[PDB]
Amino acid sequence: LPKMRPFDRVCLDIQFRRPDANSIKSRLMTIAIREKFKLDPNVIDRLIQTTRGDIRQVINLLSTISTTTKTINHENINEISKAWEKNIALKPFDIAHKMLDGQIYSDIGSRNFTLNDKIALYFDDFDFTPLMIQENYLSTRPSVLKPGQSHLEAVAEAANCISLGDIVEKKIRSSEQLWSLLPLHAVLSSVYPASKVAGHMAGRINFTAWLGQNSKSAKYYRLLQEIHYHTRLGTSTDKIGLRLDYLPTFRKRLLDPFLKQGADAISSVIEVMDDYYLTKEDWDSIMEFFVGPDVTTAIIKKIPATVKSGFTRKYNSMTHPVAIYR
Amino acid sequence: MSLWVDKYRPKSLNALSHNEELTNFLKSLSDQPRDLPHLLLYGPNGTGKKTRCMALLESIFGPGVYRLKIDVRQFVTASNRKLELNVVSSPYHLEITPSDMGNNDRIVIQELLKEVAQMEQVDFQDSKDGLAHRYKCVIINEANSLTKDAQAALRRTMEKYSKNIRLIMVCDSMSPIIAPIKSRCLLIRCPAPSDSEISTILSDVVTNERIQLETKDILKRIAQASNGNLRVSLLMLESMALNNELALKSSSPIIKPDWIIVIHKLTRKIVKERSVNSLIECRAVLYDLLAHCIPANIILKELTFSLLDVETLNTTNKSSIIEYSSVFDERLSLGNKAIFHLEGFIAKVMCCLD
Amino acid sequence: KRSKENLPWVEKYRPETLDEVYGQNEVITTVRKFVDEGKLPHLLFYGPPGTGKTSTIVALAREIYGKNYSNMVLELNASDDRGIDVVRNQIKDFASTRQIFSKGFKLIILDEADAMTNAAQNALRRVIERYTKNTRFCVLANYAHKLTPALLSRCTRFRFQPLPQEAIERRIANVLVHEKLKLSPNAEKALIELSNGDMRRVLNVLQSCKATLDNPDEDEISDDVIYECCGAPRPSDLKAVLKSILEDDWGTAHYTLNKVRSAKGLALIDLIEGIVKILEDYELQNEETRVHLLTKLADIEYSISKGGNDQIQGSAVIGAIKASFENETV
Amino acid sequence: RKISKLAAEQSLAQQPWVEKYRPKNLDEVTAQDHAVTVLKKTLKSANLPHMLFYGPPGTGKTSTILALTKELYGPDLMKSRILELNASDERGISIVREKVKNFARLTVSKPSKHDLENYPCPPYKIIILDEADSMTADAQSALRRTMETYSGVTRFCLICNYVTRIIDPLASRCSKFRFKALDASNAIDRLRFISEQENVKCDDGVLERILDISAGDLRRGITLLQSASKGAQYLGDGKNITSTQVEELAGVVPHDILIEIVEKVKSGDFDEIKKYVNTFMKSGWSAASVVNQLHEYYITNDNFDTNFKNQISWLLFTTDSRLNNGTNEHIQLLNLLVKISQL
Amino acid sequence: TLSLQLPWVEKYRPQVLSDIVGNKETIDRLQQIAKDGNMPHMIISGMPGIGKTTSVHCLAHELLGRSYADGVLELNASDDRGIDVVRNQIKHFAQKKLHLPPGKHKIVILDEADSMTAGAQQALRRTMELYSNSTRFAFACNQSNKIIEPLQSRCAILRYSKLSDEDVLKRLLQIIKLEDVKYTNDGLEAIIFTAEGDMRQAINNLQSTVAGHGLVNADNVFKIVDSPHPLIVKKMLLASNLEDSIQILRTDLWKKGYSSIDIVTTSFRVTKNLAQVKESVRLEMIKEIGLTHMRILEGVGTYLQLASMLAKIHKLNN
DNA sequence: CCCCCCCCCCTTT
DNA sequence: TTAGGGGGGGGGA
DNA sequence: CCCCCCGGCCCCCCCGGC
DNA sequence: TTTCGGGGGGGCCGGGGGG
Ligand SMILES: Nc1ncnc2c1ncn2[C@@H]1O[C@H](COP(=O)(O)OP(=O)(O)OP(O)(O)=S)[C@@H](O)[C@H]1O
Ligand SMILES: Nc1ncnc2c1ncn2[C@@H]1O[C@H](COP(=O)(O)OP(=O)(O)OP(O)(O)=S)[C@@H](O)[C@H]1O
Ligand SMILES: Nc1ncnc2c1ncn2[C@@H]1O[C@H](COP(=O)(O)OP(=O)(O)OP(O)(O)=S)[C@@H](O)[C@H]1O
Ligand SMILES: Nc1nc2c(ncn2[C@@H]2O[C@H](COP(=O)(O)OP(=O)(O)O)[C@@H](O)[C@H]2O)c(=O)[nH]1
Ligand SMILES: [Mg+2]
Ligand SMILES: [Mg+2]
Ligand SMILES: [Mg+2]
Repeated sequence: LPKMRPFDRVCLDIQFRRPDANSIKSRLMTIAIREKFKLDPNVIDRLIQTTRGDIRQVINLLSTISTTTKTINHENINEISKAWEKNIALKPFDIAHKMLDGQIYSDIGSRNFTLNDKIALYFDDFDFTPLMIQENYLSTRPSVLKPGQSHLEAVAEAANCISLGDIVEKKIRSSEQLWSLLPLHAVLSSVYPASKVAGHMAGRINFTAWLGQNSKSAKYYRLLQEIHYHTRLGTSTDKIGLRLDYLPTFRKRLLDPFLKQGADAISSVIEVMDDYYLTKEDWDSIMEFFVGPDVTTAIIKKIPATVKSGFTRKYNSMTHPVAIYR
Repeated sequence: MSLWVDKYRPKSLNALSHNEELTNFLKSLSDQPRDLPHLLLYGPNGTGKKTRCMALLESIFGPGVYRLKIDVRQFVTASNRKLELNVVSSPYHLEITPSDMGNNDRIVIQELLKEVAQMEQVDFQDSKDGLAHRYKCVIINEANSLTKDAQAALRRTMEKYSKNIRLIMVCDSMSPIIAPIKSRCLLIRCPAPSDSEISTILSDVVTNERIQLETKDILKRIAQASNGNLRVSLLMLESMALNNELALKSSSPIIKPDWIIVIHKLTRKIVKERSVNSLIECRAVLYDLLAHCIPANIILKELTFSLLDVETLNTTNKSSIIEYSSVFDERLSLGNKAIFHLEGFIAKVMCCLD
Repeated sequence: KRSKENLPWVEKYRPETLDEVYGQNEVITTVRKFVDEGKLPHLLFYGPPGTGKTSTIVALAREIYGKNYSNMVLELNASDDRGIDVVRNQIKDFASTRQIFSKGFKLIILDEADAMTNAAQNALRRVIERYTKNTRFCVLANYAHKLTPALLSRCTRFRFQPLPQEAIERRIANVLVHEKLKLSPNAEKALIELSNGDMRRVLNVLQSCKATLDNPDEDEISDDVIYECCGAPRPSDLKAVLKSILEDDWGTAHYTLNKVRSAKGLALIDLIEGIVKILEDYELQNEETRVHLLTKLADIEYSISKGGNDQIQGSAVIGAIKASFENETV
Repeated sequence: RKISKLAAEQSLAQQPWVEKYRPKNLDEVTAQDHAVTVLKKTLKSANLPHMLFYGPPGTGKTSTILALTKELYGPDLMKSRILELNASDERGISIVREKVKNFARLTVSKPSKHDLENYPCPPYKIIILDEADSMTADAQSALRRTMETYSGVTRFCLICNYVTRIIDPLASRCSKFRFKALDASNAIDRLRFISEQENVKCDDGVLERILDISAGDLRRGITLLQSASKGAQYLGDGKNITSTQVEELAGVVPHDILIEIVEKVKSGDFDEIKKYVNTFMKSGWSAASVVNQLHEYYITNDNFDTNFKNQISWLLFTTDSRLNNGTNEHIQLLNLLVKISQL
Repeated sequence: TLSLQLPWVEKYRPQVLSDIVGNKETIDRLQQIAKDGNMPHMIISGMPGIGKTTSVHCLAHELLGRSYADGVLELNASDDRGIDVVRNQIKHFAQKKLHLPPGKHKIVILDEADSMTAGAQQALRRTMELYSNSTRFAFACNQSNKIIEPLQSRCAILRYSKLSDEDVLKRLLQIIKLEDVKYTNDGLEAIIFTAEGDMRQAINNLQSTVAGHGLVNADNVFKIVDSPHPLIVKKMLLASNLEDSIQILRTDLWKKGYSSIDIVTTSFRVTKNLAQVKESVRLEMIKEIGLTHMRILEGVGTYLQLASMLAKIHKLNN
């Protein structure tokens, strides 16, 4: 859980796993003989399956059932298991695995696992289920393809439904707080596209990559805003225009000189920075924005260390202006 | 030093170099500025809208409008969050970009702007008429990025406090501006400069910078490649000059930005491969683009027009592509997560082509 | 607050006794029988706006307790705090304590209970159950889906219907007698038609009509007065527009629509609603015609709800009607 | 330093024409008599109902309510008898339950002898909720019983552009007043009065063209007239204002450009249409204006059959609806033109 | 009139475990537990009005007897049940000394436990574990999923099924004999049909019908109890001709005063539960219904929108 | 003893 | 029908 | 004159469908 | 992630009362 993050690597972690039927069978048989009720060993594996490895729950079940039924055998195991089944909410990986299984979308499967059950499965975690589905709906081998329908066409239909679900989600989290739309979202974001591409997972199930990408975009936008308001006094544009238009020319007038004149260009670069109130951190951030062929990481690492050291020394050996006086 | 796009930016109405009719209209507006209504300047990006706004302010108040200072204002949400807004100010005007706080832009309109609106002018700012100015000008950049709530908040503030402030909004498109706000403003169309005007401006920059040119056709090529974006044209001229040792030849290639090259590569990949795995790699490319501050609407427009320029596609494919682009642009307007809609558009295009 | 004549008609004519509530005869008879024999259960009045729910419950409280019912009942509505804390303290204390004035039972009126939080509704369950020996609850609502199943399980449900023609006619006659007004039969029919079963609309429109007359003591309210005050289309205008759409060419239909709207500045939405009402009665040979009509007109209404270009919307209405009715031939 | 305070008349004189010529009394409201007469009768009947003004932009709702409050109370008593809240204020459910309710339950401010002698002074106060369509449904629901319970000392006036945003109970409680769109026929008198007051010289039909272009918004028409007057004054020639100048100031596409677009569409070549539209967008024309002009051209053209008009009407409606959502003008316009070309 | 007749749901509330109908096996288990004591921690779950609170109270009374006033602590959603309450009042009750017969324990009855906060539930764990030698806990709820898994581990699960028409008829006949109510078979059939397995609802409707009309027949029952609108909505959605569906919508729902939001929500629920239609068709229907629901929430709640929704559903079904 | 069977549990803000 | 891969632990040639 | 009890804001975290 | 609103739980602050 997120709340456990502070305990990352401070304590010796010891994991206790669900004990199997064999490790406990003697205990339950001893309890049965002491308590004077008949228990068939062949059903113990079932009983644990009912309790999901909860020994305390197993003992409670035995105590409650023995009050009226003194013999536990195959003639009554099914009803006891169904009545005492532990219904725990699934986790995002399990939710994704279940929702994308084709069997539940067949006539018999849909009759056994109903649409209401699928909506409830979504509601096990309504925040993460749509992200899981959008992450893993292209990684399946479908078994629900309609005649004459390619995998690509079903993927396109699912993507359209996911876009509609995103619109509904925006509606829910607006100022009107239309939480009553949550069930509809469940259908549009998760159930419908899954029914369109349900089948067998082709590879491993992956956790949603949208959250990390969103955080990275937020960080880059913050850096871009800082750069923009450092250079506001000199430029005429918005931050988007700064990213799309100014930044390549700033790359040519800030990074290229080091790769051509070595240390002799340091002054010029600093001059440009002083003309736009840019700092060393702004320089690095600017170099961090470029994509595609203009990636700078390898180029920057290839620069001689002496040139960078001299650049830092020269920048620290002078006085610089301030665009924003706090 | 200072980039040529900034060093040679005009600082007065008489220094403007294109769209003479618009210059005359602005001069007519500045002739009797006391009863100036609220203004809304709309037109293609990078044409000179902000330059003309600053020139109009200079004509009204004087050169002091260019003495800009940056300050930071503090705001508190209902959840106790602390937000900071950068305000550019001069002795005569204020400038704000409320979209900087996203959904909290409304607060800026409801607290800061109103506070400015409820203040009368007592400083003796003597004007050409002989009397002191009675209102301060507030510029709202990217006015079309405001949420509907902030626009609604602007409405009565514009009318009640007209004697104290005058608003100048600047946008690249009026589609996202609500009807009441457009009704409350004087709309000014700012057309892009022609190719010849761009060539003249670039030639003046070249002569003032002592750059060798094999001919005047390179400037025309840059103007055509800019598609009417003067800022882009000037930046591209500077980039080419830097890349060719301050000497441009007739064979000097036109430079393109990183994101444009990436989007063109994505278009080629989409055209050549139409498969689910291709869609996965396209998702990776889209994530890379979005992460580095490329707006989703820009990506959609660029990809659509790149696809429409592919010579191997037929009329039916292009019609389907433009229809899907329309639908998914609407989806982007009403959605939260842009990647969902971009992926949907790419999947539909792949289906239509295949 | 200088006199009752200073009140709006919607409040000046609020029923004070169960005999002044019209159009809900079954509910009134049943509740009166309940009170007469001392068999009042927990009540749930469900119905659309302006049908008489609040009026009926207030009149019932007055009948049970008399003129001083206000100090003998606990009335809470959407303008008051009704969180779980209020349920835990104020409602619980009122339900568990004797009356200050008399020895009778206690009445709690939760008006607009559909605006109450789920937690408060859940907390109400055991309060209702435990103190049923001496306390009764009444819940009023327009939207039943906001009420928890547990609360509905504990209440006897009465549905308030949209007001029938006869009840509106009788109340209009009473108001005309009180106000010394004259009303034409056609104007009365138009008023009933625009009422849609809501008495508040009838009263407001009648007050506006009286304000419109130059000499209300001698001038009679004609259908023209109603259409002028409400700014609504006449049936003849709707018939002409529909006939032009279904019979003439595009130029004539466009001209007729624009002329009809400009004559009195009618709203396009009112024309759309009137034409929809007319078309519901039309017998169509093909179901596809009805499908297209309904879908396209619903889309147009939704678009209008957000504004947009009025002329384009009118042309869209014309085109949708023509295209839909082209399906009646083959 | 400090500046001597300006007089109200002098201040209003140097205000924008829309604010300068805002109606000061109910007699100055131009073409809303069907409601203004009912409101005026309240000066004597003193039984003002709860009001729901609804209509398109710039039709006179706010002006009407302000003039009504002035006429009812007077410049001395208005402030004490009015509580105004608009979209620039906080109007959450808590605000409705506490501040609005507290003001509604207060005893009315005491009129002075002069106020009683010179104004009707009805025995109630007024709460104005301007831009009420921005309020949430729960906050609106919090007003229901407050309106009815304190109606003896308080009356509510809700003003909106989209009446569907008002929940059904509130619309039921309020008497509805629909403000009609202001066009040439019903607003030319007021526009001509303003032009004469400002000594604006224009060709015959210029005011009618301005009101046609405004499309039901008198505020827009007055602003356009002021801009044209400024242009004429700066030119300093004495020539009358022409319709061409008004159209250029209003962002209307010239007819020749529209004909070029029509010919390109008639050609049907996708690449040529795309190239022409790319060149066209550089002029900065508003897509909504282009769509409106195309609708006008095609619908009233006698050279197109019924089926073509039936299809193009739906195409134009769809494009306009999409544009209303804040979409990219270039993409929407290109899609519309391509779709028309294939009809 | 200032007098009240005690409701029959309270007058004939079962006082012993033998008077509760339905869920026979669980009731016998409770009877045996009450016989021999040794009551464990238990969680009783089920739908409204089936006898969960009645079962718990009867068990507690039969177990404790004269010591009921001292050995029972009852808390429900109408009482304060925060973490502070769990840590102080419940803990003091569990620690308290009370002499009880050799096979009896103190009982804490947490009715409507699904509304309890997660913090209080967490605090209850070790209190249950440490004081189990003298105190036992009985939870009653409608949704057992709201009870955290650690608490479910320590308790015995008792899921109450819905009452069959036969048990409801038996209880209604008992009450009728006790009250000498005059009825007809059709009246009882209508009462059971409208009750939908809710004994409280059935008894309330019976009493209301008797009070308002005397004779419990079909006509009086339907006059007092309205036909559930979900069935009308199902008939509307299952109609073959668009005209029939529109007629049902206009005459049975819109003219009766049912709100558009209620109609659309009920349509969504019924479509979700329509096991007779193929799941994919149900998904398309739900998409259309959700479009209409979003439009209605936006403020455009009109008969035209619902008619358009029905037209789209019929177009899908054809 | 390493190998295998068999299962459970982690991928995850 | 078992998503891939790692950990645990009883059985055993 | 100083210390302690206990009511009230104030802040911060967490659901939100059936 | 997060755009209102409700609910809960814990931390200080300060009035009043007592010694
Ligand atoms: N049955 C009725 N008989 C007479 N007048 C009625 C009737 N129903 C409504 N009215 C009139 O409309 C006004 C409001 O009636 P209410 O009883 O408040 O309606 P309502 O059902 O409570 O409205 P909601 O549910 O709060 S929107 C009354 O003061 C009456 O003047
Ligand atoms: N009926 C009218 N009569 C005279 N002037 C009008 C009229 N309507 C609008 N105007 C003019 O336009 C200006 C604005 O009028 P408003 O009353 O603010 O319109 P509005 O309907 O309240 O606009 P919205 O709904 O806030 S966009 C007025 O000051 C007048 O100068
Ligand atoms: N099995 C039953 N046998 C006899 N009467 C019942 C039975 N179930 C409910 N009732 C009657 O309905 C009344 C209410 O029963 P309850 O035990 O309160 O139902 P409940 O399940 O606890 O309701 P919830 O879950 O709090 S909404 C009882 O007093 C009985 O009169
Ligand atoms: N020489 C000259 N340059 C101009 C003119 N107008 C704009 N520019 C240049 O174009 C650049 C971009 O102008 P800008 O106002 O920021 O674009 P916009 O606000 O997005 O429309 C400016 O930095 C100027 O250098 C002009 O009239 N003359
Ligand atoms: Mg009411
Ligand atoms: Mg207004
Ligand atoms: Mg219960």
